[PDB]
Amino acid sequence: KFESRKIMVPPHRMTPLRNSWTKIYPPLVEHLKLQVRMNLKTKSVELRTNPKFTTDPGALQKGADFIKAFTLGFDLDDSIALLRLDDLYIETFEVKDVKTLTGDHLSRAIGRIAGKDGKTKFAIENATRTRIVLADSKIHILGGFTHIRMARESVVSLILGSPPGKVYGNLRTVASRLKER
Amino acid sequence: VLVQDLLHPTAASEARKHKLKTLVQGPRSYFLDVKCPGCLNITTVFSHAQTAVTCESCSTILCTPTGGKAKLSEGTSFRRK
Amino acid sequence: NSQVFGVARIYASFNDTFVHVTDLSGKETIARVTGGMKVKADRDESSPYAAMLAAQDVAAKCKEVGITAVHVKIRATGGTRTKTPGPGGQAALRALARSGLRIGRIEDVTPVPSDSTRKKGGRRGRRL
Amino acid sequence: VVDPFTRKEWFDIKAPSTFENRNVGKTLVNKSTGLKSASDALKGRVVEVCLADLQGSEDHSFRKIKLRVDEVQGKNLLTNFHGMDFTTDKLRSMVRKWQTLIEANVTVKTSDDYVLRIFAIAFTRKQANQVKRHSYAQSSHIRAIRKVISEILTKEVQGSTLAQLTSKLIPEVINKEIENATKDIFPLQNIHVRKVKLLKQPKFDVGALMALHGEG
RNA sequence: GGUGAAAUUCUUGGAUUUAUUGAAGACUAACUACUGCGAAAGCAUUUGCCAAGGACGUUUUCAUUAAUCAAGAACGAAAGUUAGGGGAUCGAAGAUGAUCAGAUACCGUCGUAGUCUUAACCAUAAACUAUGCCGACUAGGGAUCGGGUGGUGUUUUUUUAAUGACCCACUCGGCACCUUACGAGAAAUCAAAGUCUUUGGGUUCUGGGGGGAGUAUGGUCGCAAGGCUGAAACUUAAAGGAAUUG
Ligand SMILES: [Zn+2]
Repeated sequence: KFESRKIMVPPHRMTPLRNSWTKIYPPLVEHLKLQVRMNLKTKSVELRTNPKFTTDPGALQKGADFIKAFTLGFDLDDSIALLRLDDLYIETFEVKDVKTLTGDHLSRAIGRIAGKDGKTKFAIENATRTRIVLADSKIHILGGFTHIRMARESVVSLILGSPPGKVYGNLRTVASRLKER
Repeated sequence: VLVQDLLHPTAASEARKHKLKTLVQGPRSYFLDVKCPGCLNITTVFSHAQTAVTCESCSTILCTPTGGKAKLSEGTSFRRK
Repeated sequence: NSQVFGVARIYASFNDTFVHVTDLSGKETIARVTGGMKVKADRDESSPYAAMLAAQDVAAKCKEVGITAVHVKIRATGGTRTKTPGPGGQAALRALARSGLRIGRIEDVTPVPSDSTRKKGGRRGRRL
Repeated sequence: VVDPFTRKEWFDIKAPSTFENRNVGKTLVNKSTGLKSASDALKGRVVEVCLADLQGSEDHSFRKIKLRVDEVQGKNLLTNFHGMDFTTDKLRSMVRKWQTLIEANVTVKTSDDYVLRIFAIAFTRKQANQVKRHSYAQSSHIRAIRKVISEILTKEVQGSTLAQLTSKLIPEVINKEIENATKDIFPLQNIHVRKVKLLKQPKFDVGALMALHGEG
């Protein structure tokens, strides 16, 4: 009864993958105890489970979600926090999901989500205990369901054109009403 | 640079420049004396030819037009004169 | 080796999370449960908790009918909409894989258009 | 109040003999009562199964086959070929920035009066010494490659019926033929035929289907 | 279904969902880039037809035929007008709902014209590079697009000649990019916004403190909406821009 998940890796994420390879597979074979292989020819990562291992198909699901979360550009320790705690999820949506911006408007919306030196982005990074990743045009939010909903509302308000002062005030209000419970 | 002789440029730097942008502009083309194997006739063709020129002796082909120099046909003798 | 295979659609919308289990042919369904059937609050229908409860219920039902392994086809609402599965979909998938069913060939079948028709909101986006 | 799953019975669906593993799974249907037989409620179902479960190897993991159910006798329902598609993940992984996508399709007919629409795909590449970062192609190259691919696909389809076309498409010899033909024009990595689908069918002609089946 | 929460709506004639097939109109994702083309507006599926363009190459031909341009003329996004078609999506107007301190969450559903097209109108956009057009000179560097030249350079013919793809060097014409100040500027910044108090290459258009005012009136174009041209009386000591500091 061997069960396998075979998931691909984009090229720009494969060169950090092996660069962090020694930090990825040991817990997966020690704390979580699967078979993990890197088939470079098909550009994929393979996870296999067998009845010799621990009785946990959820461990295989967690490992698949671990690799799939890391391969989107996330950090390694945040992926570990995904691997241990079982409440964090990933949401993903494009800029054109909210409002069909084009040309320089999409670029300026990306710069509005990020902010100078990431500072604005760091704000939504802090007050919501989430993990925000900006791709070329799609954005990913990692965290609990209410937390990713809060981050989604904040970044949707950023896309539509609201200035960073209003989202700063709203973010401190939501953080105050969040940490009090 | 900034201390040199623009009147007598070196031949390598003179041949590296444009045909028009030379100190005295002149052509970079030449005329080829072509001997096709089918006969002994000699034909003076242009290097940058534009028409499929063909000599009157045995009348098959001499060259094919191309956007730069005309690409020659199969192996014929040609002298650069 | 003689394990009967079905296929499970996981529809992850922003208001509900459908879990559907059918046989290999797409007709002749076996068990369909939504997020609203397990939670009576009118606010937790799209929650991961309701998706987990629905996945547990449909796992019990599909174990009862006879099948024991399903290929998972997950999809969002798609089209001109978000076309990417939400956290209810991952919750239903994890709860299905947790309950001992053999899971293979997980594939996303979300409807992606070749630059189709317009979307609601009108030039200022869906104000959210 | 009625428990409808008790009156239903299971039937065993088996693949055509062209593939390696010709037993593909099970399906269930209601009991054949009056004025609604269990036969005619089954004669048109289309299943979709991955090619690996037909062939065993993991080199055919991205493809999948739609098989139409044609006949039924004694719990055994017999299928034929209806279409082939890639999975979405492989299609998304193939598309990469800083290279040129090429798509082509033709509609054609086999030896018998089948009608097929076939979609082939291709991408460009760099030949291991190219410092230039993208390697796009000019439009004349893309048009010539579309013409070559269309002519190869048409020639390789009308030369046989559907059986030898499936037997030629399983080991993907058409891709190597296209790579042989277009390597004098442009590099063209990652050549695949991304989709085939039936359009029109002739009369049923149960003899040909039972000639394709009937072994083992 | 729907929102922060509700309500309208559809449904035990089975809604939402899953599978097969058909019809309709619109649009061409991902490839998509500080890449291409076009006088600009603008232009992305394949194939065919028709004419058109630029750059390159030319020891072709005419020989000043040229640059800018009141008059006059072609085109000109979206919305809008007039008759026919088509009407899938979205949707001004309108219809209805809950309107709960706050909507930070001023929204929901249906839907008219419209969006699409044919035949005529209109001629405006932050129509922006907020930088007229033609010509000359002044600085380094790395990319990239189209053509051309050179390489007993690399690779695929099925035997290694040809062509294609790549690499290196040069050149012409492009879209651009990073640094700098011999210079310029109020400054942000500029290879032009330089070659300007050491002021003159050629030539069109425009402005002269702010309100009143794009207003009144006249003229003219347009079926209309409106467009083009366009004041004064009076009134005021400001108005404005560029950076630093909180
Ligand atoms: Zn000749």
